Amino acid sequence: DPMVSKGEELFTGVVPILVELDGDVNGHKFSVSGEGEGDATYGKLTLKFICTTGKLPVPWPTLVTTFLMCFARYPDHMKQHDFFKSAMPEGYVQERTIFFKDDGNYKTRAEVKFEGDTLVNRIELKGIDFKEDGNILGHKLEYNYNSHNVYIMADKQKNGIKVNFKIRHNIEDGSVQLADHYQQNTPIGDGPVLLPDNHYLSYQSALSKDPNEKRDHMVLLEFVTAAGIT
Repeated sequence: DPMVSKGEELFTGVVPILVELDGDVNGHKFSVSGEGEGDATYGKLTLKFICTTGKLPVPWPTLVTTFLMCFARYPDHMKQHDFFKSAMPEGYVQERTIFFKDDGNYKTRAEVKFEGDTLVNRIELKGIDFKEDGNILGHKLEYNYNSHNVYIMADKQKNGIKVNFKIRHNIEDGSVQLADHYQQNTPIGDGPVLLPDNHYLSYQSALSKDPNEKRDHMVLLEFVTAAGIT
């Protein structure tokens, strides 16, 4: 299939990644840079993020979903369902609203596209209505991450997809903070894209620290596999 061939051929080996995020949460401004690599053959991403403005004023876990679904491993039987790769190299726009239960929300806009050989994820984030003392601005979330299916459906009238899912972040008191995600992706280019049947991506995420790193940061290891169309 000369289509399955094209965007797909961009992902066959290890692809370097750049992530840039500009954040304003309740007027707490901040900027994050990340670097790493993805290997979609294995559903594999390795990234390290650095707050380049000082202290990150939110918990690192709350940013994980925001900081690359083009690197999902789609099984061979499912390659016709891979919207994300099909949009490349021109890329796609990923928008979210993330509602933190009993606390504020994030609204995000990203552009995910190639810049030469580098896959780049440029992000703007605004958070509003947070409790200065809640789980988020109060830093009460644990530095870990649960696995989670992500459900994708076509959005044919926007020539894109909608994604919907809940993340539960462990709180330090043993309870959970729900973060309910509403997401929309739309290609940047005028060309055809693959519009998928309903399926999901299974995410596993592992958060760690670089022992030699003194800035505020996060090392993120994600494995991501498409399923649900047997």
